[PDB]
Amino acid sequence: SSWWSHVEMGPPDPILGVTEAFKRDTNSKKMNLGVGAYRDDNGKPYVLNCVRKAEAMIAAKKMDKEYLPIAGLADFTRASAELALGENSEAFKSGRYVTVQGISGTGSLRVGANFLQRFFKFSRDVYLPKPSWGNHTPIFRDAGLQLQAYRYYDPKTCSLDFTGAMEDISKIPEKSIILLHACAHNPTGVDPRQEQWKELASVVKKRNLLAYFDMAYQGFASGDINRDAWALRHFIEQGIDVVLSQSYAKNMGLYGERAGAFTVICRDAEEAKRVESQLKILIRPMYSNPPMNGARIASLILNTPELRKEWLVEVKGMADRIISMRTQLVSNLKKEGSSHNWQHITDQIGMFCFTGLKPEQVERLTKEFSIYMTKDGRISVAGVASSNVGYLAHAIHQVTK
Amino acid sequence: SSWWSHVEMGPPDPILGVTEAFKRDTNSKKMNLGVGAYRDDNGKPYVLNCVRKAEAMIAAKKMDKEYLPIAGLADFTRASAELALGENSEAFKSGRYVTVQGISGTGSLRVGANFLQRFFKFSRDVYLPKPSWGNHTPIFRDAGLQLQAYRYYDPKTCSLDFTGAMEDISKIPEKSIILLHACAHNPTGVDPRQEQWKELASVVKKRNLLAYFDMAYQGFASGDINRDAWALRHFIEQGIDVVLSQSYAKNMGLYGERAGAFTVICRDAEEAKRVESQLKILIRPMYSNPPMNGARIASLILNTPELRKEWLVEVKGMADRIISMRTQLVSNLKKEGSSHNWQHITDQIGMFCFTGLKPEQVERLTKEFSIYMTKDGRISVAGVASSNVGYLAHAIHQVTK
Ligand SMILES: *Cc1c(COP(=O)(O)O)cnc(C)c1O
Ligand SMILES: *Cc1c(COP(=O)(O)O)cnc(C)c1O
Repeated sequence: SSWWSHVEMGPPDPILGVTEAFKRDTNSKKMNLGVGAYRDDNGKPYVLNCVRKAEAMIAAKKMDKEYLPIAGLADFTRASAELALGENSEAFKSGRYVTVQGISGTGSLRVGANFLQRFFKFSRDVYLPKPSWGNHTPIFRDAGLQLQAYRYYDPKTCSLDFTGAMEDISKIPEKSIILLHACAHNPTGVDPRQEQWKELASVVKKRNLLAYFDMAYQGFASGDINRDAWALRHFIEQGIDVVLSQSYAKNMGLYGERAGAFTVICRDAEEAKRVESQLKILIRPMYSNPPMNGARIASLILNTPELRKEWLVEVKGMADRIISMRTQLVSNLKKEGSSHNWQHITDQIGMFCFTGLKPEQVERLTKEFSIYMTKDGRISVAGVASSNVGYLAHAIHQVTK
Repeated sequence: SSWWSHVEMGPPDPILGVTEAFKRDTNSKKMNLGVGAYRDDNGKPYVLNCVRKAEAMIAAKKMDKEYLPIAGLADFTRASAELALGENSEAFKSGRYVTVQGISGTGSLRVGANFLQRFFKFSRDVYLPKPSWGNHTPIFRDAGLQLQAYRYYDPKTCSLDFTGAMEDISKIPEKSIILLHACAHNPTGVDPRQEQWKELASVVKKRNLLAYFDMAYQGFASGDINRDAWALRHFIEQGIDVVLSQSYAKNMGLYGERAGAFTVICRDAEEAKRVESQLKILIRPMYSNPPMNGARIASLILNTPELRKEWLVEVKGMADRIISMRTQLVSNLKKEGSSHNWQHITDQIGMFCFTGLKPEQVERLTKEFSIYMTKDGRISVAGVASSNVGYLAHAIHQVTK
């Protein structure tokens, strides 16, 4: 034996550690700001009503559990493309796209990474924003690509280093791969404004880079599915043929069901089919075919007018609660007599917020107020409720005064 | 742009090719023996009663859709290890195993392949039986391992080439990897008998090879979960610390839900925690966390005495039907006056049967009898029903007489 004696204990996960440490807390006051999923005003997981409705519909039909095609549920992939691209989008209407179901957003990103490793002969380099979601690194590295970075977040203003971004991108070698977060940047919450986006599109076009969009928060960011996909649609319209990963984890609250899709924009329908054949060859030896549950739910919702309609109301409802918490934290910090500038809290979008707090401060927060978050000053706004926003503002004020 | 112009259309799937021809056919006597899933006596997909019950139970509980841990549902992984190893297994009781949820058997196989590529310093060679399930090749190849083979099937007798298998295995360099089908060999249906298994274990032990078991048909093969896992259990008892992939796709009819597991037998519980850490690190960047539906269903069945009892009756029913079909086919052949030896049909186990028919005979069966199968003479026993076993016997006689 002794096959594994040399296998060492891997590094402990920080996110994991704050939740765990949060749990062993006795403060009734305590708060978990490291939670990566949406929570209602009561701090509870939220299953959408449109989701429960779709499940009752599925149940009623007494559906089989037979394998889906390698590429996934056709009603799902089509609807997914439609949601992303837009109903009257030329890319959509001509059928010059290829969409395959992936295991949520992460599985979709990996499939894409693997596809690029295999067929993107022009380069091995992937440029991630500084910083980006931690998983981005291993996804691409494991796939066999090299990681590079472009300036993005400005720690001085807790906003976008637009100038730094433009300078870096301008210098990226032609035909390199650039990863862009479609909206609700993770982990900062800092997104380019529509006008900066047009400028970014132009440089990307000029450098003839392959733009890879990570779209995990469509609709969940601003409450508007069209506005959330604006940037993506802009690049395509500018004639940039992107690659994209979509997640239904957050926008439909499908977390554990794992529904997502990977899309490639091709020159034509003919090319899309060639590309499609190769994606199938790639997926087979990965997991054979995708999990059916989440795809069935998502497909029902997107394809049934009445459910799609209720869905839009509910996503807006989630986006609104987050926006409300941001607004309330700022007002409450002001009311406390805080002299610092906290406008970044309201300028930021989505679930994550880069507070600008320093590590020793985060520490004071955990130690004396029972407020759990990562040492990078990142807080999950999902963890803030109307009932504790006051408490958090006070604590923050105390530690920063 | 023209990023994908050099992407060639991938080769067509012959199996799919067989199903499409089948579908076109207007002869009401047509048979599809190219089907890779269980079919009832009426030729329909079958969702187990215990599955319907578990589902209803889940709905009733209004469970959330929160992310499962990376390694999967703990209740599912424990129950999965228990099923494979046996309740009173030393490996199990001592907790010297590590089980992680995978995307059905395929995903689990791949996770394992990736784990070997990363940590199995001793060799890059994986020896597969001749022949093996088609997907085995690219699974190991995509993972970065080298493929080798050992003689397994004997076309002379449509049975095991024991002499050849033993000779090949005896020449495998120490510390190489050998893939073994736990039961219901895919695609021949030829499995070693107990005595043969004892000899094989002795050699694997002696040459100190890492045994990788693919267990996709536990309970489905003979209708007895204990008997089906006999060989895997025997290896472990002999002091061979194996690696194993389990699938619930067939035994539970979970197909599309993708419920499976990957297990590593370790020296001790300590070593298992280390290996588990490394498995989590590998999985995150693949798909983050596993699909919940299938696991929930499978856990409920295994962990609920009433449901479990019911499942055993149902899996037995499935296996029984298949054995009955093999039985009926053989007697009907004699009945038609087939002088030939068709004992292999009954000696073979599981879903697949290598008939020994030649390509030209297969063509005649398709062309003249509207009986669809692959040219290797492989038949899916699931496609045979009480209503058509007679016809098949008939057609076989005609083409071999
Ligand atoms: C959540 C998220 C994804 C997708 O997550 P899944 O649960 O795998 O769908 C992808 N990228 C980012 C940046 C995310 O925050
Ligand atoms: C079915 C099967 C598997 C697992 O298939 P999944 O649908 O991915 O669970 C693995 N190996 C063999 C030989 C099989 O026949």
